[PDB]
Amino acid sequence: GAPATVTEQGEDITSKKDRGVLKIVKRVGNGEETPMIGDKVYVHYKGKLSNGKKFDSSHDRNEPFVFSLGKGQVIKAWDIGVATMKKGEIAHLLIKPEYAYGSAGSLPKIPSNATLFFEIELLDFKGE
Ligand SMILES: COc1cc2cc(OC)c1OCCCCCCOC(=O)[C@@H]1CCCCN1C(=O)[C@H]2C1CCCCC1
Repeated sequence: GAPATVTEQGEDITSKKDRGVLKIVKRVGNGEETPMIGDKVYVHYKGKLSNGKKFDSSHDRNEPFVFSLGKGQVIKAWDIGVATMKKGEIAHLLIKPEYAYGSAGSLPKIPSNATLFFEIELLDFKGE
């Protein structure tokens, strides 16, 4: 599956280099500029738990997911991950619990010490 491929070939984009966030670019973006902290960011995504028991896509809500990058409004893996993306890029991220919902989880939606997988498309990003 795609998460296997990420565990196998994916780049470790953490600072501590602890493999808590692994990344593959699946479709290359355009431009050279990757969003700065504070930028308003527009994405589509598809997410799932490694346990295979919960899925979630922005498309289900029928609109872009929108957030301010680096302002803690998403899990840390997204702040780190999306900051590496270009306009038009699609990436896969595999995420250990320390960069997602930790040992507490977010019950019952995200269980304790869960690993997450996302496919993310970066649509646009604007200066605040
Ligand atoms: C759309 O609903 C949710 C989707 C996720 C997590 C949630 O809260 C814990 C959700 O509930 C309320 C929305 C909160 C959005 C902020 C918290 O979620 C997040 O930071 C990450 C990254 C942005 C997309 C949503 N997200 C999620 O973790 C989803 C998960 C949904 C359950 C499967 C794994 C993904």
